[PDB]
Amino acid sequence: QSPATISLPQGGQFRLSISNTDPNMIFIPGDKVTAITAPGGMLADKRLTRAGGVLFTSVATRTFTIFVETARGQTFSVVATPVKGEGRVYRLMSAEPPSRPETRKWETAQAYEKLLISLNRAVLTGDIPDGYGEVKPLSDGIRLPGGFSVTPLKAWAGDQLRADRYELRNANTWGVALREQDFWKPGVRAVMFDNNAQTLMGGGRMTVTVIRGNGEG
Amino acid sequence: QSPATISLPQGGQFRLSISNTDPNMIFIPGDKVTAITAPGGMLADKRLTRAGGVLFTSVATRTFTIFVETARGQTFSVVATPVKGEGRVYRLMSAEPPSRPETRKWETAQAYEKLLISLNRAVLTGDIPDGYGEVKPLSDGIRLPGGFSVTPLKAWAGDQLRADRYELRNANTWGVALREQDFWKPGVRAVMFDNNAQTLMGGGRMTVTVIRGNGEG
Amino acid sequence: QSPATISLPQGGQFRLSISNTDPNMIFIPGDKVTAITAPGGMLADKRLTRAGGVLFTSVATRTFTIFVETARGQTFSVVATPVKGEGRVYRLMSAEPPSRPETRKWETAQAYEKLLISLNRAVLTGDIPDGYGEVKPLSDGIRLPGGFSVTPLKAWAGDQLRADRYELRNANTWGVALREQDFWKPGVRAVMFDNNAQTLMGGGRMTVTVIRGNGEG
Amino acid sequence: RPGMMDSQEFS
Amino acid sequence: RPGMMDSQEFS
Amino acid sequence: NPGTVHPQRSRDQIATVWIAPWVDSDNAFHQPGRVSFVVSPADWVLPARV
Amino acid sequence: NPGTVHPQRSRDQIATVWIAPWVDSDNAFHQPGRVSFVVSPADWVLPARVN
Amino acid sequence: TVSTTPPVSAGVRCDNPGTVHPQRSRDQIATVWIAPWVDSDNAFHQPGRVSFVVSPADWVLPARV
Repeated sequence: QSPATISLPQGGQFRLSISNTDPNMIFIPGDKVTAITAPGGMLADKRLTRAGGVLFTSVATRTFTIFVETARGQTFSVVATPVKGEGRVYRLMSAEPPSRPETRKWETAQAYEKLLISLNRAVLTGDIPDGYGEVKPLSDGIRLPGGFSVTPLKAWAGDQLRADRYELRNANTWGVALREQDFWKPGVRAVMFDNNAQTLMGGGRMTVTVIRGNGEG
Repeated sequence: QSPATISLPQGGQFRLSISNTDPNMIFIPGDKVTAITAPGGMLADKRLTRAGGVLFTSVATRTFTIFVETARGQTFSVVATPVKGEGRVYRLMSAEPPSRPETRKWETAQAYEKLLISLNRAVLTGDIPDGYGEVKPLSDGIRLPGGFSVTPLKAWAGDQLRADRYELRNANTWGVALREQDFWKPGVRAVMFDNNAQTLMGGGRMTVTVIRGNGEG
Repeated sequence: QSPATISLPQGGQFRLSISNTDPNMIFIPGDKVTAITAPGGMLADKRLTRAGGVLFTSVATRTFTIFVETARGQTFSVVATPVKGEGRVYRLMSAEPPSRPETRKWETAQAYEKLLISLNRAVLTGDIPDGYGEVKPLSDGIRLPGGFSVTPLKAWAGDQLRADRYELRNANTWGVALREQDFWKPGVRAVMFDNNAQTLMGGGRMTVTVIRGNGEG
Repeated sequence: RPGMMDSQEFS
Repeated sequence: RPGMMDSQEFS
Repeated sequence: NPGTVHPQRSRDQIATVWIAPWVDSDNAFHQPGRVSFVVSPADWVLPARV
Repeated sequence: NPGTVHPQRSRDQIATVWIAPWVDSDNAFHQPGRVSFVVSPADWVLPARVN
Repeated sequence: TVSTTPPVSAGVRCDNPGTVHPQRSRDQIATVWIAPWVDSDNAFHQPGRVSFVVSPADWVLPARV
């Protein structure tokens, strides 16, 4: 089994299922939960982990609303239905990137093309910068030209820059030569191909790292 | 599922349902609520939240008016009718934005790129920077495509870069198209067409500035 | 007989049997478990073990969910169904590895071997190390197989080693095969064919660097 | 405890 | 103590 | 009156420089393209009157 | 004879990013261009056979 | 000053010596054979051939047809 990811905005409210006898956990991929509030006499016990998540146990039977609050400045409400069963794990993905003034200092301290290079090498290798945090990928973030389809995989955001990885599939039988520029949409800032490819044969499986301005447009 | 964004004017009244059994939340993007006022004995508990947020729980069964005052002298009114059900989140927004922040370009360019740019600009202006002093123009500094004739005009040199200006002369009497890449000679750093004209005709006499490397290695 | 290796994702749930009469052990290779949480009054005793290990004994007779948190911010869930029998060991493993450590070559080579290598490299580059200075090439420094003609080119010498480069010339007009061992003369330390070519044909003019011993004894 | 909610602020 | 939990924090 | 005519502002001058491909300390190869900069700021102008 | 082998020395891997138009701090437009970097460096490949 | 590695390649649809997908060049490998020798602990060493890289690689813009 894998944790369930729901991706609510800062205004999001999600009807999930909570357990009764055994404890449950909700954690933020990129933020540390600091407070959690529920109707009085509903949450039996709560504990904060070192990683930054929250372990809570609900002994009540009525459906209730819980608010979770993080350190970077974030608040997500979830509606829990108490059912008898095993504990459940939820991955509360952000969906609207958080504000991180400490990250902006590192982002702006250095040059620009260098910063683009760095953020891209990292996406390629997997060594994500310390300030960057996992955010919901943009469903439609790049121009799709003439027969490609896209699906989203991962996304990392700081303050002024984003980063997305998009799996491209070529529906067209004929192989299509692709140039980075085709993909430009207003608000993107670099398009790089992992496997440097002059052309993509049909049935292609090529991922492309595109970065955008955070909140721009 | 998503916060109910409500842009009401200052002193505005918005009638909205609230839940009498579960906590409700009101937040203003970019503002921190300072105080909340309601008829005495209507809202039992009120709590500040990360950033600007008010989590209130009301056991009342009658419609009542509640005033919220933020940290930038904004006051909004809300008419709340309690109803059995889920807690409701409301994103309070200003009507007409009071001010427009002009965001400065955060982007900074590479040092070498700036050095080339400044010199080219200075030569064009005619002001010659302190380090630079006048010397002899190089006899052949550029590639001459299509019968062009180059006459040395002016030059200045300095510790790490040197500049030469040559006047192009066209003897072709044909419509030519300029591409700065044609004028490349092993050892050139940049080429500037003073008049930004794409095509030169017969007697097209554009003057081009080329910065090479003094102390070339 | 062998630990049950189980690679579940972060926040993963794995249902596994545990013994209600004997202690059970969970360990993560390369990680040290920091904390273990279970429904209150299910796991009677929990003990840290050398490295990262948790020995737990549960008298319960009902299935329950147990959370384990390691020292690198990893949290895994396990659904345990107690059963009469032997204690069970479980090797918890991460799903997709977060980082790749590039192990440096620990191997170090002999000092004399390095000394020969550095000099050969320097001569090839043409940079001559500080100690070394130019002198006369030795008249006959190598064995000449199959009609080869050697012309002294260059040499440099230093306190403990000396170097000579000779140009080979082939007068055979036959296809010859080079083996550096042929060019051995009583007193040679190393022979390098600058062009790494196995066979020289007629007029095969490879240049070979030989380091002998200055101050030979 | 009427209308009282459980608000635990973690350090 | 129902709904309660039990957590050891190994050093 | 040469004076008292609605004044307009003039046009800025834009100049393009092409940077030769180069490499940097972290061994990245840079192909910038053309950079456009404004040599002169704008100035006021009273239109000619017919 | 000891078992002779030929050095391999696999090449590098290059990834190129395309930079979309941007205006800098000092107000100079930068038209589209590109920067290239070496993802994984080169290295000697251990032999599979020694015959 | 920064290095300038590529001389302009041999001289939709723009013929630019620049803006061509760059490749990296090949490292140069040189082999040295060590003469059999002995050491202080009286061990006799027969190393074989040692291969080293004299020059690191450099960038190159392919020639365009």
